[PDB]
Amino acid sequence: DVYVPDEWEVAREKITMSRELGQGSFGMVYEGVAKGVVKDEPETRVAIKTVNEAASMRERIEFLNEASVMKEFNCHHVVRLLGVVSQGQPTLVIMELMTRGDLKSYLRSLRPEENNPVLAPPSLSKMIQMAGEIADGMAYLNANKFVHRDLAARNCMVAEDFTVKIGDFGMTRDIYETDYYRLLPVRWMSPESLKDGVFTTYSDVWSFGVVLWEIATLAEQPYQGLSNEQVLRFVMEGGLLDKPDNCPDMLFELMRMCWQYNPKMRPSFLEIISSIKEEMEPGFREVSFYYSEENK
Ligand SMILES: C[C@@]1(C(=O)Nc2ccc(F)nc2)CCCN1c1nc(Nc2cc(C3CC3)n[nH]2)c2cccn2n1
Repeated sequence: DVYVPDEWEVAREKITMSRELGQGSFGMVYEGVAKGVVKDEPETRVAIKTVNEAASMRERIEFLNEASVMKEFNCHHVVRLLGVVSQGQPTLVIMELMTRGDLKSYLRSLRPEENNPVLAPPSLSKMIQMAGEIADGMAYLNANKFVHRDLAARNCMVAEDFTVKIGDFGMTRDIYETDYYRLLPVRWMSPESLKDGVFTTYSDVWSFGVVLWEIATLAEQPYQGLSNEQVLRFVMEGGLLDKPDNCPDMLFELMRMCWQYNPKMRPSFLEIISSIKEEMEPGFREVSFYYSEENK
């Protein structure tokens, strides 16, 4: 209850709303341009989250406080919060623009459609690059004392230059209702989370393993031939996802490491990056949390 304006407050005149991106939790999200949000840059392509005209003051306050969690993060592999327009209406939250949408949407767009030629499935190098970027964003969140609880391809975003980042929170779907069971994302959950409802960085690692499986299958439904109730029993009884068709053993071995029944036996996000750092683009050493002074 109640929102206090801070240093993140940006004047309304600096914001220009253009094309629609999609429906958000509190209202329509638009793309556009912003002045003075990235230092003194006069024109930065941004994503603008809005609150619907018919919403109450409680809903506007809820939107601002929920979005304010992003203020604590400064990572190249996590979607950035750039500004907040709380003074007057429409209520706005300025975000970093990710032109290629969510990773699940991007992976499904790569699937072959009839007769016309198609691009070959993403190469191991391209899959490892995505893996290291997701793991870096997650290693940053864990170091900042956060547990994601909903790590999935649908909750990862793809930038113009194809860089994958940890997406904005609660901005999931609205076309992925099937990925949840009543509330909880059962097909992405660790055996311990399905048992006691407790989530840790170890359960986030389990979910990361499922993200790798999504990349290798081009966002197929995990445990496809099983219902939500069957998934619960299968995973809790020690069941695992099958090795995807044409998936290199190197990528599947990493999935198996994430899928260890004992949460303490799973590798950390830092341990995951360490095993694949040699395969990352040279630029990773300059932009990642892994190589920054913050990782100590
Ligand atoms: C606007 C919205 C979104 O916020 N997606 C989304 C999904 C998961 C996640 F983790 N973060 C954002 C809602 C549903 C569709 N969508 C979206 N967003 C895009 N881009 C986008 C969203 C954001 C944060 C402001 C929210 N930055 N950039 C985008 C590019 C191409 C298609 N889309 N579609």
